Amino acid sequence: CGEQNMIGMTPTVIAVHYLDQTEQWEKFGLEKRQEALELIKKGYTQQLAFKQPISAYAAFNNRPPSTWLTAYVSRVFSLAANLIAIDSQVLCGAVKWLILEKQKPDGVFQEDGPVIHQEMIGGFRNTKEADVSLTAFVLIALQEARDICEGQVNSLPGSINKAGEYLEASYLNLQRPYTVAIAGYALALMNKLEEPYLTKFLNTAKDRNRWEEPGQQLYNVEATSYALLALLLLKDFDSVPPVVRWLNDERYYGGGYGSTQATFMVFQALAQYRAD
Amino acid sequence: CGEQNMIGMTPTVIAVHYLDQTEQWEKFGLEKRQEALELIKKGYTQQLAFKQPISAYAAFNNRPPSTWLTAYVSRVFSLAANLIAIDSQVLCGAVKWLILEKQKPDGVFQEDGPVIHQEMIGGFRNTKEADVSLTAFVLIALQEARDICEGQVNSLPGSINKAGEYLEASYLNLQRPYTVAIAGYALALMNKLEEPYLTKFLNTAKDRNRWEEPGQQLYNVEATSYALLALLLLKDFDSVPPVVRWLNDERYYGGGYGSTQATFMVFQALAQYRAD
Repeated sequence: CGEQNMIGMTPTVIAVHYLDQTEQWEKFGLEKRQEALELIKKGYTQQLAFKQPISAYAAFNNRPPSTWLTAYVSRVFSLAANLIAIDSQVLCGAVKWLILEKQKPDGVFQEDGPVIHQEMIGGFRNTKEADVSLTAFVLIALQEARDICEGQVNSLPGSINKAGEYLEASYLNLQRPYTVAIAGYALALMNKLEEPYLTKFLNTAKDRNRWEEPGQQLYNVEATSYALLALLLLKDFDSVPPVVRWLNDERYYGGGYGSTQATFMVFQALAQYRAD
Repeated sequence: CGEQNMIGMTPTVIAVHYLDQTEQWEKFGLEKRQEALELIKKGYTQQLAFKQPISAYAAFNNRPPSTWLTAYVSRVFSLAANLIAIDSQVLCGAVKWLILEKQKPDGVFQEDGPVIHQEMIGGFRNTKEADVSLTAFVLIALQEARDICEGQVNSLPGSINKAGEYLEASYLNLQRPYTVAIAGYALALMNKLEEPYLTKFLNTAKDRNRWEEPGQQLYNVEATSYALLALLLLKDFDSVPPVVRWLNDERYYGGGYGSTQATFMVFQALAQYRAD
C-alpha cells in the first residue's frame, strides 16, 4: 500500500495520543489501549516494507519517492515514538533524505514524486501556493522530529531555519487561508509569527474562529487546527476559545475518504489545547 | 482482509449516506462525492473476493464463515445499495444463508465462526447476553435488507418475526444497557417496542440521554444510536432531544481501532434524526 498504510493507521495513532494527553482512558476503556498499540505496531512494521534504500517512501517500492509522504511518515513516526518503539535510524534516515535531497538553496522543499492518494494530503491537494504548503508541512514534520533526530542530524536546525525564512519571505503575499494557517503555525514554531505576519495570520480567519476556504470542510478543519496550534504557541488565549469551539463542532469524518490530514491535525490540536 | 475490508470502507459508506440524507454536500464539497463513491465501489468489489461459495463471509476464503460478519456485510451493502450498484444475488445470497443456515428453531442466530477482529463488532464483543446481541444485530441487518431481498427470499419475514419473538421473550430479564438498546431498536422495527418493554428500554438509560455501560465509550455511542433510532421509530420526540445532544457530544473515533460499529451507527442515527 505504502500510502494507504499511513492512511489506515493515522486514526488510531492520533486517538491514542489524544486519549493519552487528555488522560481520558477511564471513560474509553483502559484495557483497550494495548490492542490499539498493537495496531500501531503492525502499521509501523508494515510501513518499513515501503522504506526504500534511500530511507524515503512511496506507494510502491518501484515508485519514485514522495517528498510529502516521507515527511508525513516522519510526522506520524515522530509522534508514535512516544507510543511504540520506533527505530531512530528509520525516522532520522527519512529526515536526512528530505534535508539533503529535497530542499532547494532558497529553503523550499520540492515534490518529485506526487502521491497517488491525493485525498490523503489535505489542503495541499489544491496546488495554489503549493510551494509554501509543502515547505511548511515539511518544516513542521522536521520540527516534530527534532526531539529524536537533531542529535543525529546536526544539519536539521539549519534546514528548518532556511525553510522558515522562505515562508517569512512569502507570508504577506499569500492569498489562501489554508496556506496562511499552515505557514502561520510553522512560523510560530520558528518564533517568527510576530507583528506583520501576526495580523496577517489572524486577519485571515472568519469570525476569528476558522481559517476557511469555501466548500472545503476538511481542508478547513485541518487548517484551523494548525492555526489553533499556532495560537497556543503564542499563548494568545484570547482568540483560542472561539477557535476551539468551532473546531469542536466540525463534523469531521475519521476513517472516511480524504480525511487523513484533518484527523491527525484536529486531535493533535485538541490534545494540545488541553495540555496547555 | 475479509474483515478489515469492511472496517476500512465503513467510514466512507456511512459518511456519504449522512451527507446525502442531510443534504450537506454544499459545505463539504460537491465534487468530493464521486471519489468517495469510487472508494465504496472498490470496497464492495474487494469484499466479493471473500464471498464463499455459500454466499457467506470470513476473514479469509479458507476460514469458516462468520455469522456476524456476513450479517454486517448485508447491513452495509443494504445501505450502500442506495449509493452504488450492488448485485441482488450477492446481498440476498448472504441473507438466505443466515436464515436457512444460522437461525435456530427458537429464532436465535448462532455464531459458528467468530470474527478475528473482535474490535469491529462493538458491544457484541462483551459475551454477556450475546445470544440476544447477535439475534438483534442480525434481525436488524435482515430488516434493512428487506427492500431488496424480501421479494427474492419470501422466507425473510418469518425468520425476522421469529427472531423478534426470541428477543421479546428475553427482553425484560436483560441486564446489559447495550443489549437493551440494540434489542430495543429491533423490537421497535418489529413494532413490538411497547408497554412492558417500553419502560424497560427507557428506564435503562442514564439521565434519559444514553444507554451506558461503564468504561465502554464506543459501546455506548453505538448503543445510544440504536436507542435513538428506536425512539425515532416510536416518534417519541419527547426523549429524542436529550439523546441526540449527548450522541452529538461523543468524542467518537472514526477510523480508529475498535470504532467500526459506533461509526456506522452514530451517522445512521444522526442522519435519521434529521430526515425525521
